[PDB]
Amino acid sequence: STIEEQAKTFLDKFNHEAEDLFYQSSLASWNYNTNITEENVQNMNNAGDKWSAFLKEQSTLAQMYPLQEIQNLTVKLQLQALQQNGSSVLSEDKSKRLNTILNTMSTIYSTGKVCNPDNCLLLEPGLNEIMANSLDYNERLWAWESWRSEVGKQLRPLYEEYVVLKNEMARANHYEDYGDYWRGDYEVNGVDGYDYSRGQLIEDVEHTFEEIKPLYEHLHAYVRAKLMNAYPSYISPIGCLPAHLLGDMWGRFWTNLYSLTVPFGQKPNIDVTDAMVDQAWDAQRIFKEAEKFFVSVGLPNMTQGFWENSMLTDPGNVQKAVCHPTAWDLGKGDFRILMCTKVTMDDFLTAHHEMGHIQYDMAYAAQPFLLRNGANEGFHEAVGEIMSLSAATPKHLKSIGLLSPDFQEDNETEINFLLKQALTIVGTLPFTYMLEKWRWMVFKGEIPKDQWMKKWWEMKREIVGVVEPVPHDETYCDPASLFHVSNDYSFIRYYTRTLYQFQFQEALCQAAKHEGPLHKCDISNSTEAGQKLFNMLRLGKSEPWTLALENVVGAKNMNVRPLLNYFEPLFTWLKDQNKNSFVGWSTDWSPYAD
Amino acid sequence: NLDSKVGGNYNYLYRLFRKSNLKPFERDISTEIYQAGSTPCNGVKGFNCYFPLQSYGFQPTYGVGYQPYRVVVLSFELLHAPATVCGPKKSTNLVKN
Repeated sequence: STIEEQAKTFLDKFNHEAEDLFYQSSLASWNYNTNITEENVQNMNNAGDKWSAFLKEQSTLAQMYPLQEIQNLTVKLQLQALQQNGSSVLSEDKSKRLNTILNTMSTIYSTGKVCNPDNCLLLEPGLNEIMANSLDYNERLWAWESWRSEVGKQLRPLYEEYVVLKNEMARANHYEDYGDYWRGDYEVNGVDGYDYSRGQLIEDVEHTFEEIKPLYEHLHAYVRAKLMNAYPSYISPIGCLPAHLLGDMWGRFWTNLYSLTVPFGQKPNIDVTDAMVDQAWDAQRIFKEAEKFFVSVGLPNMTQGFWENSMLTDPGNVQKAVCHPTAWDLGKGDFRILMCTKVTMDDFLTAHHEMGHIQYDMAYAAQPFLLRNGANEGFHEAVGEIMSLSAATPKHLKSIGLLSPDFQEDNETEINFLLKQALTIVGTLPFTYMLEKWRWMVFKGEIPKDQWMKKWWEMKREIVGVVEPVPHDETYCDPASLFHVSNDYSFIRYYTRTLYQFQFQEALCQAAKHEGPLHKCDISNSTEAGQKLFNMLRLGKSEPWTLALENVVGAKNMNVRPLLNYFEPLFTWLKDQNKNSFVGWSTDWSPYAD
Repeated sequence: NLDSKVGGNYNYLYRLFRKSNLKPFERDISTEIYQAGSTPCNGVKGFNCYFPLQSYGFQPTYGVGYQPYRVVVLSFELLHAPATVCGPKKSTNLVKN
């Protein structure tokens, strides 16, 4: 008679029907990604529309069960996602044009290309590969500047419509703006004291970034000092670095600059590529050695169907498969991974990452279909990264025999390793905080359409310290060409991931009683840390992420302390080398303004 | 390796909803629509009216834990009727003198 009995009955039946159609929808996308055929492209759209329209039909009966009469926390969370109508709240004209803009911006990004000024290569892989190893000033500027001319300027009217259509959806959902929609993933309500406001994330990412500045300023001055001798006129000691020299198009990762930034070139570097050649290992034993890593910590092994259905290579051009590593979770215990596995040092750490998502999905797999998910968008990739961090340590490499036991491990070897991770990690946080905060300000309405590029480069010199060689007007749009913004994917998950992975790295090493620096820690063979982590992995989003985080690290929010401690050995070395230079940068310097 | 086939097998169903719990050794084949609330159903699907029988997805691609198992349950009951079924016997060699 009560609403709770009627709501639970709807959820018990919905979990079965939604799980059956989601498996066929994910299976149709699997056959299309592994094999390109005319039959699979139609099955992906057919099975994809059946699952998409299924949530739209069940959303009508979901809004008929108010959450005010339900005293259960697990029931209200299962009805929280079903209460939203998605795009049904938009008008018929705006709903149909919404999928058109998303498909048009995704097509232009895939079909976009920059023809050689001297002699036409597509961006991915073509332009993304050249910009990595290019040391030329003009060659990098030609591909960086001419791209946004036919893309950033062309996607501007499509980006303006993208802002208007998505703002009307948040207004019908009783959200302040569309920037608050992505902040609703961290929303926590229903528990006394653990409630987390949506507007709190704005103050959280801003406060944690303040303590990141002293660590980032020393690294930004270290990279600038190495590239200062090349172009002393364009690169000022108190100025900023050019945008096209960051190592790739958008400057997401600085790993491409690790070649020239090596502190000591007279010492060898740790590489498992040449070691796997003499051992003669194939793609079959790479996942097998990584499966034993999950057994040493107490986590269950992989099912027989997982290793049998794995795709280990690309059989030529007859049957083409996407080589981008991705962990696909279909359902009902069906776990598969599509990756092209060669013999490299990076594929070894990638195998622990791709298997980390599958191992993460095994803990909460006992939960209903509505309760199967990460607690947030940052916990998905963070679980796979902490598995790879323990594998990259010299202690784990000497255990299985990749690295020689007589290899000398000292400060000179470890500082070289911490710098490579810093270019990927430390360089990501200011860039992710910059672009995400810019989207929140434009979607809110604080920045007029004419000041989009005016505030973009102005706030860029303040955060990441990057100035444009060629000034741009309001016609260009930098985020429009980005992969995540154009494809409507969460850009905030990259900033919080760094803070979540380092908290878990410090907590697991304290449970196993590891001593010394944190980068020397290895979680292998230690079953004590796997038991404390397994309790949170099986919770998913059925429990508040603030409550599940306290059960591991004892903290109710994000904290910079594990970020500083793990980078502390590198921070002390960068401070001594930057004494001869100026720590920090100025926002009043420009390459074309003298 | 037998029941599961490519495309799914919808022949095997199960009763998801019932107003109460079944008694021991009871079989209910009734297809009557389950009524969750007080809303009338009358055999028509709708609000608070759900079709109880649901389908088992069967394909070889599913995980090992969820693979369907054929279960044969033997019910052993001793009544006052004369006993007939007994265990197997054993015959030995015959010797004389």
